[PDB]
Amino acid sequence: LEAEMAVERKAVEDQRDGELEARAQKLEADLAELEAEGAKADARRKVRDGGEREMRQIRDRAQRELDRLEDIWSTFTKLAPKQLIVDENLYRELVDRY
Repeated sequence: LEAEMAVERKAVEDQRDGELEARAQKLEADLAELEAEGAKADARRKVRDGGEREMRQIRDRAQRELDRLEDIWSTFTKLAPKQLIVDENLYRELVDRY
């Protein structure tokens, strides 16, 4: 069980890393395209802030997925009778996956 869901964790963290790398590459390409234009300092700061906030939001969503899966891991390992799952989404994920 540890082996199978360790490879499962490898797969989820790998798709998370792939999403992060793809988004980072897209943002880097956009930033380089902007730098090619050599816009004003005000425009440079505006676009840099926009891209930084977009990357922060992407990382926040990735961390949301990661902590969702970490809660899944804790609930499955720390699984015993007489336990409650208030959020039906969590239980649906558990049953559909495991």
